Amino acid sequence: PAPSANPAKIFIRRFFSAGVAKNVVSYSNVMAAQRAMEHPVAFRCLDKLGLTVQSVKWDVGKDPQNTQVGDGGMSASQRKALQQILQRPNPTMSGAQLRYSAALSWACFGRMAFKVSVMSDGSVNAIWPLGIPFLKQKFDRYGDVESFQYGDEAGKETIPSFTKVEKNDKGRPIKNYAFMIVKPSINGAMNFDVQNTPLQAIGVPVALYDALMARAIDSADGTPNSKWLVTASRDLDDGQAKEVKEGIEETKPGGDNGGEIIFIAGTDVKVQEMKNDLSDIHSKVPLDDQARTIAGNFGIPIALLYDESRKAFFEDTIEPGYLTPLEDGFSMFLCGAGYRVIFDRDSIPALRKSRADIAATYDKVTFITEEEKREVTGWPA
Amino acid sequence: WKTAFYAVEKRPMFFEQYEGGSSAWCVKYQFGAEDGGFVGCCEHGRILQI
Amino acid sequence: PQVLALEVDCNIECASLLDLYGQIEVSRSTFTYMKIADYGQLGEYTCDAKCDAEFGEPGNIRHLEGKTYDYRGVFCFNRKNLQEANYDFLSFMIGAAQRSHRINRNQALMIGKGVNEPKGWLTENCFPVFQTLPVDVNGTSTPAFLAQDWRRFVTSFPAEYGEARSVMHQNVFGYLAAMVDANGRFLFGDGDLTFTPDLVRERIRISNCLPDPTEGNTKGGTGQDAFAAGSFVAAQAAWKTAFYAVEKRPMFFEQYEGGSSAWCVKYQFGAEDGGFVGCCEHGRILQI
Amino acid sequence: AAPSRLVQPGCFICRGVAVS
Repeated sequence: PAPSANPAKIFIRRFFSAGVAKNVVSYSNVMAAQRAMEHPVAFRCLDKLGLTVQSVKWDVGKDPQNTQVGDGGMSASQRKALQQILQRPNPTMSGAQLRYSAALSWACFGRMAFKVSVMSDGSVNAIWPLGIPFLKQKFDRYGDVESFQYGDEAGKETIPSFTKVEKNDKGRPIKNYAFMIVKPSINGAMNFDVQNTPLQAIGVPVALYDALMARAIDSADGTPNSKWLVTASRDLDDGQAKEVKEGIEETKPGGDNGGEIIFIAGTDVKVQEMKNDLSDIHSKVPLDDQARTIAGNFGIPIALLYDESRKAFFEDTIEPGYLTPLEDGFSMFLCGAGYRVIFDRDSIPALRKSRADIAATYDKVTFITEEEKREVTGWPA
Repeated sequence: WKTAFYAVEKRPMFFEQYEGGSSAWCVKYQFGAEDGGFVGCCEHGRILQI
Repeated sequence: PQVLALEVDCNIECASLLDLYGQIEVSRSTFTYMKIADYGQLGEYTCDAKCDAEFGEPGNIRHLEGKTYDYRGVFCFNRKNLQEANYDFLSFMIGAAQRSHRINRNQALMIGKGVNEPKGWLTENCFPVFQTLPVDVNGTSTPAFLAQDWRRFVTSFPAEYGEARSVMHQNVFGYLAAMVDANGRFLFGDGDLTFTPDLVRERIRISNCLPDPTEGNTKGGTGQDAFAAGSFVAAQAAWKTAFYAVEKRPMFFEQYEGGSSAWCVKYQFGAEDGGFVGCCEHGRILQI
Repeated sequence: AAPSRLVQPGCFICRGVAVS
């Protein structure tokens, strides 16, 4: 089977190098992702994408496209152990929290990293998520990664990858390993390429948003908020002057002579009422555009910040950009053929009406067998 | 040597028909590459002399 | 404008003379232990037909104690470049702290001077010190250090004290392995371009911040390169009973709110430890 | 760094029988 010779050796010749343990993400990108967590609109979108994926429910199950009659469910007890560990990961952390962390990392850097503790017989004992900013990977000579380094000086655990690890007689590993799921890009370089995150194309809009909010907060405090620039003449007797000033002043709400007229006997004083508009300090027009752009680049219908738009956000951006890739990464190297991790689509509260309508209209149909009517709307057998 | 001297590679060799200056009877090829090198920390090495 | 991730540092630690000394752990900062000065003589070979006896002379049981010394420092920032930086100052500056403590602890435990630092076994100067003879050359009486001395020194350890290792700077080992006989043959490793036996079997642990008698590896000594008699070369001791290193609490890092004046975020770190020389009869010093 | 020497031990044999 495995030929061990991929065409990805175009780089390790000169364009890359083996046995140096390069980091996985640029420090510029790390800082951009850090500061997007305090930026208002960016953090809002980042946490929303989290919550959603954090809500979906897991389990392991038969795959529909089971052409492998020689099922890879090696023991059927490793599958119960996987189910257990998928519902309760490493202690002091739950499956929902692990999902949220994975989704946030995938949205920030285009990477997902985990660590497994399979005991001795394909039975995974625990699963941990990894900090992408401070995880480095070291390649083999041909075309791919062999080891992951976690920590600079003291922490130096060289976790082997799934590709190279002491496998069982069936194929499943026996010792610890890691995943490093990546998002694809241009010009190949499946692991040697640059990341793909929405943060790459929102630098200019976030900078403009910050500049406008700073201008607004500055102009809030500093612009005089008084009306009635009143000016006397250059011949008015300091004291007659103070008296006319007090007469003008003591008409405030709760004063001696409030609301009543002001009588001036000669020496015309001149008042002009200042506008102090102050109603466009934040530039609503070139601020809502930047908000919309930083939302669209993460992939959220503007309306969410109506039920049709919610359905669209769930089934065009959430599902095939966070759910399918994570699920396929887990399916690739977390269990044998024929079985894989699946999430129940009926667990999302928004698609229930749509599912019910499609099930009713299919039940109405007659030229279709019952098993396929089931399978077209979930319900394996 | 893994840390005493570093080798810099930006773009390896490349051969291409230099379109322009080449006619229907004579070809002009142009090859090139882009590399470099420097020393890392030079308290890691040593030299023997007479 | 193409900043790398390369972080060439090129700075060195020592070896560690820590796993040799006997390790003891105390909770509080004041311990106390007993000591047997001498059993003394009890009973003589008395004559016969003498309805009597002799009280002899009782022994002695001293009662000793020692403290634990602390280690602290301070470092800070400006909080403005730390938000824009192309690195992580804390994770580097924290890393800079044990590297200072780990190297300061080892050296002080070796050469500490009395007050507020554990008295190292060098400055204690109660380890018996053995000085080597000088040699003759063209009438001159330059001091030297031959392989004949090294075997004499390591073998002269009392056998009943136990097995004892040796400690020395690698420049001494390079000096030993590179010795030459009259003809030109090497003494050790005859004809293999390198002499490097498994030190663990010859019980010679190596280090790099000992006094290093061959100054910068430049005082082999025939003329004005003499060893400058009166320099440390190597030591040998049953360390698991000759010297103890006590530990109370590992290093800690605590933000110092107050003193941070909204410009200068000021961190604080510290640690507590100590050491003391036990019976300094197990252990000898070789000198020039 | 300035060129430093590498003086090594010579033919060292004796300590008590210095030749005539």
